[PDB]
This record gives sequence, structure tokens and C-alpha cells, in this order.
Amino acid sequence: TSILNLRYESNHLIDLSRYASKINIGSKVNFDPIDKNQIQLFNLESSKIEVILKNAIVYNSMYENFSTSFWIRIPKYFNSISLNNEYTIINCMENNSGWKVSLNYGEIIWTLQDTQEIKQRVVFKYSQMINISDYINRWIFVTITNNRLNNSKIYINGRLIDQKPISNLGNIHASNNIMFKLDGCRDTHRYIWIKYFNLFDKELNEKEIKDLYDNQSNSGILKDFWGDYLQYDKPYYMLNLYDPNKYVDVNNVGIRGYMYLKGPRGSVMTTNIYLNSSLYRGTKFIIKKYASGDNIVRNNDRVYINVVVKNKEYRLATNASQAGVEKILSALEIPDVGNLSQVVVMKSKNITNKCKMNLQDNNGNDIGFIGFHQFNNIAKLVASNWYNRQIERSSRTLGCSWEFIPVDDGWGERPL
Amino acid sequence: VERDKYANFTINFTMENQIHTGMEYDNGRFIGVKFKSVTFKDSVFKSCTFEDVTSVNTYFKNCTFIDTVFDNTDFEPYKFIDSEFKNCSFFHN
Ligand SMILES: [Cl-]
Ligand SMILES: [Cl-]
Ligand SMILES: [Cl-]
Ligand SMILES: [Cl-]
Ligand SMILES: [Cl-]
Ligand SMILES: [Cl-]
Ligand code: NA
Ligand code: NA
Repeated sequence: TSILNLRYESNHLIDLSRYASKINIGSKVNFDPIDKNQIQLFNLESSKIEVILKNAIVYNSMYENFSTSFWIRIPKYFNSISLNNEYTIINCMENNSGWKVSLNYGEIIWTLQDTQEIKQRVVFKYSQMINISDYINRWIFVTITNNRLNNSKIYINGRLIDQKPISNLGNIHASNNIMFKLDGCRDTHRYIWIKYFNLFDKELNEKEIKDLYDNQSNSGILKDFWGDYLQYDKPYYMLNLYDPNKYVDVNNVGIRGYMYLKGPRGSVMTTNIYLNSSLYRGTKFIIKKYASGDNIVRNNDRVYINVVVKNKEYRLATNASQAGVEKILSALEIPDVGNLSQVVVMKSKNITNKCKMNLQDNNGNDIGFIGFHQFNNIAKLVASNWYNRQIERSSRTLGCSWEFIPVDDGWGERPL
Repeated sequence: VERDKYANFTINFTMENQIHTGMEYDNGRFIGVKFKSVTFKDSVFKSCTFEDVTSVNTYFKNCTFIDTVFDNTDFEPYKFIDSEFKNCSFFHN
């Protein structure tokens, strides 16, 4: 379908469309060594990708409909020079006619313009004065569709944000090339992450976009909070969606003690820039391979869970033969787990679900999804098979619904 | 460089009756400290930590705090005057 399909293959970024347009990468473009399709652009002239399109598919019309798709991870704004500093990141403008994706404090912007000095903007706005955002420094799926008889539409994660009229225009003559580059950005330490860039020769409908959202989401590989692949031997701070103003703690190590949800998790704050909930809080987990035989955590991968207390690595375990419905979890010293239950099946989907860790015994029986429960007003981490049971034919948020947060330059909080 | 600076230091118990101006405090710890009628003016705090602290008639005027944590402090709005925070974590009073 695609007239442009920017994809990384072998050791080069290419167009997977028949038009096989030529791509001119700069000296200072970074690729994620784990997913090279994840592209990192800096505020440096050399950090730029240029697509030199074939002259056929070049847009020069007043009635041809088109759409553009991509995923983007936009790090949090840290500085005040970036408030009201709109900066272009993708550009197909030739003599102020064509289109461009631009960014600015709390906004992703789309602009079309014709040969006769008339434009139109659609804008998705997001806040940074917010406890837990869906949009700050997290891979979001942006899709922009255009119909010349009516409107331009801005969809985020499959869902319509805004629509603005473009029937007044206007023959548009776009550039012969697309420039991926931050242009006009006054924040010297600034970047974006970009991946899966597509162009389409029509206005996509609202089902085609949901479908593209669902396939490019890599159902089958667990993700962290930010959207990247979940990894082994990598510390993650833990976020419980059911109760997000609480962080994980251990009162004491050993089958004596318990892991629990402690509150209130605090805030991070830059004056006039952001006020958020703190994400780097409490005991870190590390996902350990059960089978040492690639550090990407995939659906149905049997693992252990390590736990860091006072700088030392422990083990998440429980006795499921204990009396009651929920089996309370403890952080065990590792050479002393014995035959307690500790092996965890990691879950991406069934179908997707935020409920990620299913606790088992050593003979293949479900102990339950790791979550929490209130005992004597102490929200202790437990496993329970109620979780596994509400997950039949529902997809709502539960106390087993978790998010893994590693330290990241886009968030910029002090780790502790 | 060309500004007063006092770094890698841990103050353990109590501070009373001092008006500190023009200082940069780089990675300093204030842990278990009681402040009594202490005043920091026109100063900069970088990668420091406030932990289990108490403050009586003390104030931070025209101070920039960078990368610092306030953890179990008694700090209120009316203590920081014409203030600024930058990547500062707030843990609860
Ligand atoms: Cl938002
Ligand atoms: Cl929104
Ligand atoms: Cl904001
Ligand atoms: Cl996931
Ligand atoms: Cl996510
Ligand atoms: Cl132990
Ligand atoms: Na947000
Ligand atoms: Na990860």
C-alpha cells in the first residue's frame, strides 16, 4: 500500500515501497542497538535523515488525499527556552507549500500550506503538570490523515484528537524531499525518538489506524513504561496502575517479612515546566532468565524476579501452601529459596493486558498474577488466581496491572 | 570558578543563627538537621539532599535548587521566597 515505508534492514535505513526512494543519513544519527528501527535525532545539523522521493509520488495537487503515520518518543521538556519555541521535526515544505510535522512545549503540530499563502494547523496538546502521563517520554502512535474536500485529522494511539478544515485550500506543491531534522529548536540538549515512518496515497479510515496501531505495537514482546522492549538483567522501578500513588517496599527480607505498597510516592518538579509523580521509587526489580539459552522478555517467558533492598539483590518468592486465597510474597535471600514458588510466567497478552507476572509453583500450577491486597491496612504484594479469572473476557485495570520503569534521559529525575 | 562553593559535605545535627548568601552547595547532605532562624539568600543548591529536617523561622530567598531531594522535611511554600526548582524530588512531610 505504502508509497513510503522507512524501515531499517541489514545495516541501512531504507524505503520498503516499490518506489525505493533514496535516503541520505547524516554522520550523527543514532540507532538503538536493540531495535535499530528506533531512530534518535539530535539538535545537530548532522543528525538528519533526508528522503529524496521519486518525482511521480511527489504531491502536487489540489484534490489528492494522503496520510502519514509514525511513532515518536518525545522526552520531557526541562528548560524554559522551550516554552513557545515551535520547532519542525519533519518537513516537506517547498516555498512555504507542502506539509510539516512540528513540535513545541506540550504539542505535536501538523501544518499544510498551498502556493497562495493559506495554511491550516491541527494540534495535539499534552500536559506536563500531571501525575502520570500517557504521552511524556513514551512511544505514542501518531497518525495524520488528510481529505481535500473536508478536513485534516490528528489521531493519537488510534484515537481522534482534533480535526480542522482544509477545503478552502488550495493546490499544494510539496518539497521533492522530506527532511527529518530539528529545525528552529532553541534547546541545545533536545532530541526526539522516531520509528516506523509511513506515507499513504489516501485518507486512512479509523479502523485501518487501529489495526496499524495493534500490529506495530509488537504484541508478543513485553514493554517497559516508556514503550521499548522489556529486558533481562535490567533494574526497573515499579508502578502499580490500580494504585499509582504508592511504591513498592520491603519491611524485612526473608519469609519473615513482606513486600508491600508504601505511600505516598512523591513528586518531581521544575518551576513552570512540569510537576509530576516521582517514578524512581522503592525497591527495584530485575527480571532474570530461567533458561539461559537475546535479552528481550517475550510473552510466556518463565523468569525469576530479583529484588534490590539496601543495594543488595534478593528473590521474589512465596509459599502457596500457606492458608488463604491470596499468597503473600516475600523477598528471599537467593541461595535460600529452597522449593518455595518463585518462577513467574511473563504476560504480554492472551487480548493485551497490563497484568504482567503470573506466579507458578515448580510443578506447573498457577499460583496467580502478582498484585496486592489489604491486610490490617497494609497493602501487601500477593499472588492470586482471582486475577487470572477476571482476565477472562475483560481488560480493565487490576491490582496485578504493573508498569516497569528504568532510568531514562527523557524523564530526567534524580535516581533514588 | 568565580563564585563561592562548598561541596561533598555532610552536616549532621543542627544549624542556628546564620545568614548564608552567595553560596553554591554541591552535593551536600542535610540529614536529621534542625534549622533555627537560618537564612540562605541568593544561593545555588546542586545534587544535595534534605532528609528528616526541621525548620523554624528559616527561609530560602532567591535560591535555585538543582537535582535535590526534600525527604521528610517540614518545608512549606512560605519558606522559599522568589523561588526556583529544577529536577527536584519531593518526598513527604
Ligand atoms: Cl495529557
Ligand atoms: Cl489528549
Ligand atoms: Cl504543561
Ligand atoms: Cl507489555
Ligand atoms: Cl507503554
Ligand atoms: Cl532469606
Ligand atoms: Na501528559
Ligand atoms: Na526496557
